Amino acid sequence: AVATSPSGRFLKFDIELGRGAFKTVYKGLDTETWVEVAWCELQDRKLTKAEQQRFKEEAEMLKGLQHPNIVRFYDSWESILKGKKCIVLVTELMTSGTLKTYLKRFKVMKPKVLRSWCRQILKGLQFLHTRTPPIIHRDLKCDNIFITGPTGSVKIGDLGLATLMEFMAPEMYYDESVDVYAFGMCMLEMATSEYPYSECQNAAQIYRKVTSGIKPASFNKVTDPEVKEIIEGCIRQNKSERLSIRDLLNHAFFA
Ligand SMILES: CCOC(=O)C1CCN(c2cc(C)c3c(OC)cc(OC)cc3n2)CC1
Repeated sequence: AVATSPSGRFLKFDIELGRGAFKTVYKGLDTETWVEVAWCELQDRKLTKAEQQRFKEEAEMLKGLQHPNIVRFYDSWESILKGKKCIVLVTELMTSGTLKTYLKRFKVMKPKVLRSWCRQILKGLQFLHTRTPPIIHRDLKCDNIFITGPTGSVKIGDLGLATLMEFMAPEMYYDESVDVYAFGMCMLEMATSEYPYSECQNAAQIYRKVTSGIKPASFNKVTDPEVKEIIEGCIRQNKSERLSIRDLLNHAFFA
């Protein structure tokens, strides 16, 4: 081990597992439960500013979260790794990758898989929203939903990342329904096996359509109507008109 949590509860090894542009993920270890864990270091190039406090309280609440469909959050602190002031988070290690990576590999999701996994995402979001205070992901997307295994379940990740900062809900040019729009677009990717708004060339062409509430071409490729019906009720332009997660979970398709 070349580094440790202030708590002494966690150990960093010198073995990189991923390299986002803004972060790095090492393999690490919970001395307490002897389970292998993820040691995420993200440059504070964000200059979080005295909003550091906001994260502290966010991060503290995130430790309080435990649910089958939320990747667990263990710890965070501020260190100076490299020359750069940065932030280290410690979170449950997910080995079997993302929904994004899964789609490519299999290149088509079986409608039975999609139901079970999407339901699970709803269940996760439901947990987050029913917290006090409510937690909004603000950033739900396919590469930060993680699977247990190819035959397994999903867990929403990149929870903390959400604070320190592309298709996002139209109104947003936060609140519970921003995540409903996200989920909708996720389920469309999961249904059409391809990325929403692929047709567009530049970001602005996407922003154009989103603003003027034009749906992605993907939308039409949706085979099953009952799914399409749902995705529809999700990516509705007016905040007010979109379904809630309750509405989606109480849906016939789901439970
Ligand atoms: C073979 C490829 O697989 C990998 O290496 C994975 C890379 C991404 N991983 C992460 C990363 C981050 C920043 C997370 C995070 O940030 C707040 C939160 C989180 O839930 C609370 C889970 C997270 N899980 C785990 C390992």
